[PDB]
Amino acid sequence: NWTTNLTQAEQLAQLIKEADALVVGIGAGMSAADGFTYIGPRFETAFPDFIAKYQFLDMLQASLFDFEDWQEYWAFQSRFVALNYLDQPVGQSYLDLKEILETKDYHIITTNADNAFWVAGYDPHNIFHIQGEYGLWQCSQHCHQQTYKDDTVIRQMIAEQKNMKVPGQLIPHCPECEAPFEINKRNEEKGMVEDADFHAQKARYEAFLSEHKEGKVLYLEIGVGHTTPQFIKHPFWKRVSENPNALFVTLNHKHYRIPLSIRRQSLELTEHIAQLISATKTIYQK
Ligand SMILES: Nc1ncnc2c1ncn2[C@@H]1O[C@H](COP(=O)(O)OP(=O)(O)OC[C@H]2O[C@@H](O)[C@H](O)[C@@H]2O)[C@@H](O)[C@H]1O
Ligand SMILES: [Zn+2]
Repeated sequence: NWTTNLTQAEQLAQLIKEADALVVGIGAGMSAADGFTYIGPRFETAFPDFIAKYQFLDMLQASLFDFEDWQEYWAFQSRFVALNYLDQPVGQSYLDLKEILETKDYHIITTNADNAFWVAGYDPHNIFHIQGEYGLWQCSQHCHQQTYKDDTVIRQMIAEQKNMKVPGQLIPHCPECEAPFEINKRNEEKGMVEDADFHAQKARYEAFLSEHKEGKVLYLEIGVGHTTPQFIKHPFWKRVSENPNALFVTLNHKHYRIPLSIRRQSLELTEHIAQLISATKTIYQK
């Protein structure tokens, strides 16, 4: 029953059913599993200019690169936003997970910044985008705590750029301090602009955690790696340690070693996320 000869999907379906509540942590693996990849042909097709000039290995690296000027920054990012936010289609695993979660008390924290939850029709009140969203902008000097958006300008930038540069007059500027806008993204050194909406999401997430300090709480970690373990992986480990009745279930095709404190409360499921979620949904629905 509630315990870490069944298939991975059978084991997952049963735990979800049995859980009092689910705390679901989603990282880049879930998007990669639906084909929203950041290395290979998807990246090569979309950015052959930038790859030819900078020898970028992957789209994450390129999205973090300190470009020479804001004209180049916005040429790259406008296209990046269109690929992963304006025009990214619905992923089947986001739809399959949503159906499973419909019958459960749950909350989601995600380090992903793509459109995946929105095109899959999730209630925004149930999701905490701790790393911001590609569709949003912030003052590059973080001069005040407000995010902005303007998809029309993004499309202008895609249309008007040439030679990896947006025309200067199209670069958007913070109305308070006139610094250029940048993507709402968390820097290690400078942090992230966290506006009223961000704090509302955080408070909802913290509320849910406060309500589920006890009981059969399933901490379900999907496609979370080592890139930024401080947001999901490590906090989950700690929650599971602090509640002896919690379980830690990680959906990941690579092995990340689990702390000694929670070895007996942990389960690693290595099946390809898309396949696993699909098979789990099928079982869970019978
Ligand atoms: N099909 C799959 N099935 C199962 N696991 C998978 C699959 N595809 C990828 N994974 C796993 O998903 C994980 C992705 O890890 P990272 O690339 O570290 O992604 P993430 O944990 O989300 O960290 C990314 C960090 O950088 C920022 O872009 C982002 O905002 C976040 O803070 C890896 O452990 C990988 O093994
Ligand atoms: Zn400003």
